Amino acid sequence: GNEGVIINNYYSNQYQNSIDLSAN
Amino acid sequence: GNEGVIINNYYSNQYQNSIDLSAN
Amino acid sequence: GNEGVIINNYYSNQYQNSIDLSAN
Amino acid sequence: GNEGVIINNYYSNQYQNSIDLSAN
Amino acid sequence: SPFPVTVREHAGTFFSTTPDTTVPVYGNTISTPFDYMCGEFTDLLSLCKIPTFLGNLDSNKKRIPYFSATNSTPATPLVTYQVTLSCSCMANSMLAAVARNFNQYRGSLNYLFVFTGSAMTKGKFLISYTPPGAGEPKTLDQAMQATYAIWDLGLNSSYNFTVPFISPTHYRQTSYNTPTITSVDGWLTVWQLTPLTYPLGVPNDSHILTLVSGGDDFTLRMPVTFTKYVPQ
Amino acid sequence: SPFPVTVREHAGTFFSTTPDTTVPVYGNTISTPFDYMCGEFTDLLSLCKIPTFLGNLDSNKKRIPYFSATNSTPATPLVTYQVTLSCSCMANSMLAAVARNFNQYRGSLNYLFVFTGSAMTKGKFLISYTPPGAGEPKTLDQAMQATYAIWDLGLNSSYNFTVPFISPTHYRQTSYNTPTITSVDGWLTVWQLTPLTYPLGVPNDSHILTLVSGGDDFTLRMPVTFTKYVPQ
Amino acid sequence: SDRVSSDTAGNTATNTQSTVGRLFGFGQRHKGKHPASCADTATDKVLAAERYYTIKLASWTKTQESFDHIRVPLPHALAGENGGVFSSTLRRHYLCKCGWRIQVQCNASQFHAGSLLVFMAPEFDTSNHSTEVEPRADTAFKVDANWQKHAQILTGHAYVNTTTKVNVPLALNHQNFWQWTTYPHQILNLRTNTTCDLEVPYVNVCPTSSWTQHANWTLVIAVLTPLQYSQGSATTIEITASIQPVKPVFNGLRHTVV
Amino acid sequence: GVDNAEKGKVSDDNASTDFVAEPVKLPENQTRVSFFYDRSTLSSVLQSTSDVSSKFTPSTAKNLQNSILLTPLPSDIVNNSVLPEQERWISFASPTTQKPPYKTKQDWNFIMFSPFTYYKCDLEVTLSKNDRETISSVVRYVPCGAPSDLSDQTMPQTPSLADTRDPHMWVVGQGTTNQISFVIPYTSPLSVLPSVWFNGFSNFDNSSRFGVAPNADFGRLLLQGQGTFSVHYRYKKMRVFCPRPTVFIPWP
Amino acid sequence: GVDNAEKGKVSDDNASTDFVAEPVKLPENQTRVSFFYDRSTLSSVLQSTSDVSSKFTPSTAKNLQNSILLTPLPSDIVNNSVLPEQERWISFASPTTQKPPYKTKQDWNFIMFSPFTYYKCDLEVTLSKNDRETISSVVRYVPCGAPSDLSDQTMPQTPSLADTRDPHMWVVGQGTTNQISFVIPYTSPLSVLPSVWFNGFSNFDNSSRFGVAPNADFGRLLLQGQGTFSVHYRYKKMRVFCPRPTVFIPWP
Amino acid sequence: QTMPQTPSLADTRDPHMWVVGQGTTNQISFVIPYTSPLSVLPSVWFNGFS
Repeated sequence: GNEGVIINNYYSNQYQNSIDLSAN
Repeated sequence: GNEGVIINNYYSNQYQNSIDLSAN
Repeated sequence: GNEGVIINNYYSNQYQNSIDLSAN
Repeated sequence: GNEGVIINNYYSNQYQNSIDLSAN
Repeated sequence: SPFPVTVREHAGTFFSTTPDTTVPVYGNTISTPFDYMCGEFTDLLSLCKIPTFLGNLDSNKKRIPYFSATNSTPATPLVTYQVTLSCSCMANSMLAAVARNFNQYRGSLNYLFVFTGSAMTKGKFLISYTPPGAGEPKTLDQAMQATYAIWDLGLNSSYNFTVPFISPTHYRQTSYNTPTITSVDGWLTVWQLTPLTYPLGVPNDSHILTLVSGGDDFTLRMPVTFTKYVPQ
Repeated sequence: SPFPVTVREHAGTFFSTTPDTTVPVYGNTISTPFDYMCGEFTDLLSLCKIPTFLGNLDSNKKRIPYFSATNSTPATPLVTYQVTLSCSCMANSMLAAVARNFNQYRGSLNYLFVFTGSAMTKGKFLISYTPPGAGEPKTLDQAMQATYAIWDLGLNSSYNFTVPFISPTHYRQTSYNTPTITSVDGWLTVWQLTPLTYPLGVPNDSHILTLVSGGDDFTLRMPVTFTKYVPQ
Repeated sequence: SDRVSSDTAGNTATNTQSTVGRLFGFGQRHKGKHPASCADTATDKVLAAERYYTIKLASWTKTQESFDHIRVPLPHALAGENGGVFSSTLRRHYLCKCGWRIQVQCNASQFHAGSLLVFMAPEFDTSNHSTEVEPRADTAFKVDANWQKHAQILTGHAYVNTTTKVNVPLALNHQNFWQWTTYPHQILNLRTNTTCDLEVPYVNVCPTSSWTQHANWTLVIAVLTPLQYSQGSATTIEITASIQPVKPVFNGLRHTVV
Repeated sequence: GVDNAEKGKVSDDNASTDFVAEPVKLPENQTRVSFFYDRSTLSSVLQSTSDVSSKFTPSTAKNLQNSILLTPLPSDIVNNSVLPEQERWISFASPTTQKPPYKTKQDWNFIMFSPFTYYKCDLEVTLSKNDRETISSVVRYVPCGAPSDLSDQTMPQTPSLADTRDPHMWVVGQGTTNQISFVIPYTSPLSVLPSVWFNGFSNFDNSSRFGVAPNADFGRLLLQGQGTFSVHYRYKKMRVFCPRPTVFIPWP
Repeated sequence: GVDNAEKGKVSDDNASTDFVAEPVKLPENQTRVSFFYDRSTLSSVLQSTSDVSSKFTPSTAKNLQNSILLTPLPSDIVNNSVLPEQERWISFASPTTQKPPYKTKQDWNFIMFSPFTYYKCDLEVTLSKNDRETISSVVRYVPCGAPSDLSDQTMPQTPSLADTRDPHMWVVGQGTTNQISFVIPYTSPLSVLPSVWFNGFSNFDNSSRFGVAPNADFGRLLLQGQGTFSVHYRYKKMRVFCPRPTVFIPWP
Repeated sequence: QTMPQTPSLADTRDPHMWVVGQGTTNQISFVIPYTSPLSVLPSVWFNGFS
């Protein structure tokens, strides 16, 4: 919430955000 | 490692990085 | 030589460079 | 004359230039 | 996300000739209609091609648009024009006025002569264009050694003479500080081949109007500002 | 809407070698035609391959483009050149002049010798290239232990000798402060195998012109500026 | 025998029996195309001007050292009376454009030693360097009458007095002769050849030349190895040259010069 | 060859007409009217000694006002007008020297070279501060013939010039580059503007200054804030009509 | 192996010709003329003590003028010329030291390494202020051989250099980065420029300085505003013709 | 210096950078390629002479 830019993020998703991973 | 931009590099690859070449 | 940008020049070629023309 | 940018003008043509119109 | 930028070393510079536009502050405005208009022209070259007057010197050193000829054949040219869009004789022609705002020219020059003597007056002139390298032609023998045309008076009043573009370089300078091989290109001289001849009751002096303009393949390039002066 | 930007930490920096262009302030201009031209070349390597003269020392320590040989076989080399594009003997060759503007080289070097003695003069030279590691060759026995070619005088006047590129590294430095295993690569020495031999009425000293240039597979890289000097 | 070569040009012919081939500078020939900078149709294909003009150049003695040389400004070397119809046509034209095909001759014997460098160079300084006087129309384009020494051209020669010379380290008319071999050339080695054959196209800062102001090409003969011979051998060794303007073009006809 | 100039038009020849020659033309388009006039040329200068947060009041100081009339033709205070008007002639600023500067404002390059009777275009204006002291200025652009509204502030300590819906610009701070630029459309009620002379009057009792057309301009620029600012004009999509003589130049 | 240098050309060999060896070439293109010269090198310096809003007047101060001639070859005031002209030789600035700086302006890297007789290219110019005081300057670029127009101001308190249609640049303010850069096309009437010597005269009576070609430059740069500015040249689309000797270097 | 009042370091074709002014952010950054004649560089010790 609170992101409203139409062009994709300049930094890749792996870098812009922490990587969510399931341990199971 | 450590490059996470989705749009391609502004400078061509030959210029941005040294050119890797095999002598054999 | 010495131009290594992948996106095209912002100024048109006629303006960015002198226009080469043959007199024959 | 004297416009040599290859990417289209950021402001629309109606706004960047006066609108030419014929009265007949 | 915000885009990373590299601010170039020329930040804030105002380029008077950048080929780009700026911010429109009163857009969506209609330019008052003018479709009824006539006389529009789109190329300044059009002007260069209109023959306008050369300023010849009076016997009192006053400028006039013509030269005199009479019943004799002088051993010297009636008029001499150096081919330079800088020549003082053409300083006020439209050709020179336009050329003063450009750096270089190329192509033909048209020198138009209009005979204004009486209908009963006859005669022949030899209009010569001498390329440089051996100086100005000193005699008719020399002037005829270069590019020339013989103008015979008669029913048709004028003669359209072309100074061919003969140059070591593709373009030539329109002005200069000191003459160089790229800014001065020879001389156009008009000689009296046969004397102006006529019957009694006809004034001895005939006036020939002189005009210049760019020819068919004449062009100018590189918009510039000429040395400013105070009008007077 | 306006685009958000992240001004990098190097804002306003002027990069002399950025691979990008700047703002054109006089565009739409034709570059004066030159299609009639000849002699154009596009690679500086072309220059490196043209054999130019080496500066040998006179008996009066004056520089000359050749060395002397006569009717005897010295136990020492007639000339010795250290293989470095930095060698003072080749300081004024086109090869060295170009190499001074590059950081590294790779490939063959061609040492050209031209016999200028009389047609009646005969003889044989042993041109040797000794790689480093064991010092300069002190005798013919040692010089022959390395890369060499025997040059026999006769109908053909010159001998094109190649110093093979033998190096621990793929590229070698063109200059240096102190010699290193990456900037100095051995010696080229020419010995008299058999004495120059000739009949009576022939001057005892023969002159052999000496030139150098890059070989077929010679290359340079990394544009740089050489240590400045005051011409004299 | 493969070294016997004949070359015809108009009503002239050169012959040699020790040629090492003809070197084409820049691998180009002047084709005789009219300059696109002139509207007047050029005068060309004048057979009486497309020939070899042969002139004596100098005497080679034991006193000449490596790099001492002789310059032949072109087209000026042939703009005099001995340039025949090439000259008489040239003098009456504002512009001229042409290439050069040249053969320099010099024979010794199998008992003489020495060698010369024969080359053509564009924009090669032909002014006199034995004075601090500004070069003038009648001194700048003349064939050298004496061998020129070499030391004073390495860093150029300023037309300034001897004391000012001290603060002038480099002049734009400099000529690093150690690299003169980068110009289209050939070597005349006495043991090998008595002739050198060269040909160069037309090069200039512009389409055609206002020759009266510019000697764009210069034929240069420099010694590489000094002349040597023993007592009894011929002592008079001379150098000659056959110069042919290749398909010259003339534009801007006018009255003659001087 | 022969011709007859009395026709009012003679042919444009090249060397091939009378001689053995060829046409020698090369393409070139830098002579196009649009291209030629599409570049910025100095055309005016402005000066203000009032701060941003104050009431704008017309002033003159050594021939420089704090507002200008947007027209390439000479303009200046005429017969004590409140704001500058289009002039009919140029005068030296100095009463003695008889050398420029002139007291009148104009695009010298346009006056000296305007070989046409009427012109049509949009105007790109550039305003630059003459020194490097941080800029702090407000500019009001008033369309051709619109009310100048030289009124009082309606609120304390505010720039009166910004108290409008008219297009205005406000530049200030250490991050700015001491200049302003923008483009305005042609706003005159006239279809095309007279480039040199207007052979008539502007009102019905023919009492105006003969030679000046009614509303022949691109509007006005009023400025407040400290400093002297130079102005440039750049003619966008320029179109000209009816060829006419250029300014005379003294014989060499 | 054997050959004959008198031919004027001998083969380019590698180790395999005479010995049991292999070619050892690796691709490389940094030796291309275009690439080599396509980088900025210091080539001139400029100095002005006049403000932006004043009349530009040619001046010299300790060998630095307030205008330059755009050419890699040495240039300087020659025999009291009004503006700098191309020189034929380089001189020390000092009358005693016999060590540089030189009083003449040039691209040392070009002079020291120009193994060709003629060259052709566009010119990228960079102008940088030598200190950090906020810049406030106006530069006028005049095409090769065009009028310098060193006239008076036509309007009070305006930079005379900006009073032109010639390309000019104006940089000022706290937001700027004290430099200017731009690229100009080749404008000389000559097809190609002489890189070292020009064996001739420039006018018809052969009275000019022998060795200097007519209009062999890229135009001029005139500057006003306070400061000392260094200049760089970068040769775009560079093309060279006819190989020739490089400057001689003293024997080690 | 070859010319008066110029930065001698800029008197070269070698890559150089010039930053100055009130609009700059007091730093410089750039990337250079590996230029050593050696194939790989020793990270700690080099058991030999040069």
